Amino acid sequence: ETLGEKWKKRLNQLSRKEFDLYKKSGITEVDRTEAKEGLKRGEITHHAVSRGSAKLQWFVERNMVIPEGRVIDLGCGRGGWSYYCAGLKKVTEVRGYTKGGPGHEEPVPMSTYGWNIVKLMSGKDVFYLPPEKCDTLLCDIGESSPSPTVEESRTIRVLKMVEPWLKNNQFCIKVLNPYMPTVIEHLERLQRKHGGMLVRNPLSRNSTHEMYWISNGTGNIVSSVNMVSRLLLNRFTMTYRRPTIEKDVDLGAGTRHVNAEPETPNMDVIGERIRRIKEEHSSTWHYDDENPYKTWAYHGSYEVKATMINGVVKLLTKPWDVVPTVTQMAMTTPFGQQRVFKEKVDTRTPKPMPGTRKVMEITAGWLWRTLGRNKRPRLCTREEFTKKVRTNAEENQWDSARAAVEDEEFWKLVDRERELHKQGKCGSCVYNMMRAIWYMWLGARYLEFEALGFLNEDHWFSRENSYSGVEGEGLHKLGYILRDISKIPGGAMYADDTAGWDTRITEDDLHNEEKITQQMDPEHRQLANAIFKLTYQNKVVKVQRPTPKGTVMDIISRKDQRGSGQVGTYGLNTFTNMEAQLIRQMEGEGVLSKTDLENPHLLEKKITQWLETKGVERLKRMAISGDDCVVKPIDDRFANALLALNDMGKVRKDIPQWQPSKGWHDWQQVPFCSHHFHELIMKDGRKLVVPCRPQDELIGRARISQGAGWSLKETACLGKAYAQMWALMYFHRRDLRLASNAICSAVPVHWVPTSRTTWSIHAHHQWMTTEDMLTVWNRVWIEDNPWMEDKTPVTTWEDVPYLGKREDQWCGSLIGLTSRATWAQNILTAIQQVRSLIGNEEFLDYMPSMKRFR
RNA sequence: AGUUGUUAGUCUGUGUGGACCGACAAGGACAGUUCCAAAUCGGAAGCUGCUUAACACAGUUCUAACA
Ligand SMILES: *OP(=O)(O)OP(=O)(O)OC[C@H]1O[C@@H](n2cnc3c(=O)[nH]c(N)nc32)[C@H](O)[C@@H]1O
Ligand SMILES: [Mg+2]
Ligand SMILES: [Zn+2]
Ligand SMILES: [Zn+2]
Repeated sequence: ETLGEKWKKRLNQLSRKEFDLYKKSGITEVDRTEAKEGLKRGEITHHAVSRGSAKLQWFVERNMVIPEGRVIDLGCGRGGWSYYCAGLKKVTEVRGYTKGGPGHEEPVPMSTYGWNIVKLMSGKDVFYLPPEKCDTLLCDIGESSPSPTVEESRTIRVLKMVEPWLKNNQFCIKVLNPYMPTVIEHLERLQRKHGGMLVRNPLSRNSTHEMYWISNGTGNIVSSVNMVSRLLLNRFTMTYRRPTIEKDVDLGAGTRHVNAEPETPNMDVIGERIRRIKEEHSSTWHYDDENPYKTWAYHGSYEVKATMINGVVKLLTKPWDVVPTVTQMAMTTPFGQQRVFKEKVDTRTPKPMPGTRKVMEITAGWLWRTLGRNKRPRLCTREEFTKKVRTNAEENQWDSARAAVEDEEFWKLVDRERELHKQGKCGSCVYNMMRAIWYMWLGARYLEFEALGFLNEDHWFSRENSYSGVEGEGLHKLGYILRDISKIPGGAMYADDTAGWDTRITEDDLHNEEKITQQMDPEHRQLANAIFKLTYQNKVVKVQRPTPKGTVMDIISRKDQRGSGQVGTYGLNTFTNMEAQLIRQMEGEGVLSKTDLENPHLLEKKITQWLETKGVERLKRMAISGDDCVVKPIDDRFANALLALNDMGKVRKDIPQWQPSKGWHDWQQVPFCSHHFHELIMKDGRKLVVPCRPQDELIGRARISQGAGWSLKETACLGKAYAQMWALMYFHRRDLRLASNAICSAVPVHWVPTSRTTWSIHAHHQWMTTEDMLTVWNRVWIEDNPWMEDKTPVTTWEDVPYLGKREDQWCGSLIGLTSRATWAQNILTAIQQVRSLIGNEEFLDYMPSMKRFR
């Protein structure tokens, strides 16, 4: 009696809930709720048809099977495997076959990336098929039954049918029941004939002993079968473990043209960088050929080594241990990194139409002329960069940066590279996507700062100067900016997000952002042109990648797709967004039609006049920051001006490509910088405007102390910083104010907060002091607030207003539940516990600041 | 394998429709006197001293078990 059948019988002797829980013990699962909803609604993009997509992705990622050439899918069913395989590099045609009909699944015609090369046929049983020549053969046929002999016979039938297909080609066949002696003998004969191994997918439910026979990979069948069987047996009596969760597979959209995907790099521009990278790592450099990069270039790879809850906060915010999102925030590996790269960065946006490029050029020229009506560009200096680094104004490894700045050979390296830039070549300007390496990277950043740092150090995109940007405001002013927008006559307030803004920057966008050089001086212009044309339009990137033989860093390159970690990313993103929404408003007002977009030479007098007359006005109906936009057009035709927006390649997120945009009317609901804004009324009758966000996110981000040092002296100070931020910006949430008072009461008063709380450009970090928080609140919201005419100070933490209970609950509070009530009443005990744990330092009771404990 | 459904009760929304209103407050929540609401009284309507409906349609209301 083999082990497998023993497992089968033991399983067959289970009960209802015992079965329901044992089938999900220690397996990984895919959150299909979003996909289920989307498919139910009727979307045609960005969605896996079933869970077959992730199941095959697990194989494809680890190079167990490498789909290539023509892919034949047998038993495609809904089409998960076929649609996933349509979006790989070497694949060129996918044919899926299935029985279909009553009691069977049918293909779901969709338009994910690569749909134009996929043909799915129904009403064809594969068993009576005249097998053809296939370069990849995927088979996912099988029907599980309690009877083991029936499954055995079914398995033999499947293997017999599938054998005449395998003619030295990549394959992945599903074997439902591999623990039977004749099944095993047949598998061994097949392996001897064709090679390949037998492996278990970890996404497969626990109820089944299914495995997959795959081409790339060798091993012993019986040993692996026994290994899986023993795993099932030990999971039988193993304590229930909740199933690990994995994010669903994204699949892009649009037709795929394989003949236009590969990129031809300007080797004479990046050759020096590539050569230096090769020389530094010459022991392991090797042109791997299994590279999955479709739209980027590939140049090589080298081996490399592959590379916590805050105690105090978690000890004081217990009731949220059960909220799902709070934990889910806490949960960068090369597998996840590669998935992110494959489904987000590795696309190719179609070229704009002939008229659209002309429109974009005209708009960019006018916009750069208008932005520079007062200020003039200037070179930054070494001392400015030094000061900015020293003040520590997206990581924590700043001390090494400061040491590099204060060193001297570093500046010699920078000078050498700068002379190279003046010549017209770039040697060591290459950036990652995760100490000589440190100095080269920091020097590249410094040169970019020197050339394009005036876009921040002179506030080129402040609200006063740019008419749209919100640089230099901070959170406590975006609300008033939105309110002042809403008073302007017009339609709704559309905040249409864009999917992966960085990765949708056409070449023309860079060519237009380059126009700022037309206003500098030649000594500056040489350096700026060097930056633009040698490290923005020809970028060389390193990226990790896992392979059966460890982790290798790939070196790739591309010409579009502004890298997210460059100086001047914010400024140029804001500029592109401003001109994009300007064009969208242009179309919305009828000046720009389809015919105008299509003709190669649209007359520019019309656009010139429209801009010169109304551009400044239409620029005041917006609030822009990076990819975040809010726009209030004159009439609601704006919601249907999607030709210009989609043609430029800026496709909106989570909405079909042509469904008109949905705009709000209550400005207190329009999202902006991941916040919305509430208008409070104090007892004095003078109104405040405050930020707000689903407080699960706030608590989560408070419980994810990230490299702040394990030192209790440091985690406590980080918690204090978070609490003071809560008291200063989110004082109007009952849970947040209560928890903030608790934390600030359970940390010694003399300790100084460190380890900055947020990375957003919209935080001036007023909470990072040691002062009477009431005074800082007064300074932030009363004295230094341009929108508060009556400067009468607030004297105690009781005149400070609160959100209405309805809105407070609606934004994710926990008032009205029993656990929160008990926590609120017992908060003194938890404070005492933290005080005892800390030591014997001074503690001020901030709880009496509420009328609860007074 | 992928897919994954019924049954009964309960919370929304709407309509039909006489189909509700006010005062009040036990108690709870909240910590900004800020909100819930039993029980009671008063009125309103219906069928004669008693009642505050019932049904319909839809849910990612919740519950509870069955394929
Ligand atoms: O993961 P999946 O293959 O979808 O599980 P299935 O529900 O399809 O069942 C497969 C396999 O599991 C056994 N089984 C199903 N339902 C069961 C039950 O209620 N109680 C027991 N003890 N076993 C059960 C069945 O053998 C079937 O072949
Ligand atoms: Mg099943
Ligand atoms: Zn360089
Ligand atoms: Zn809110």
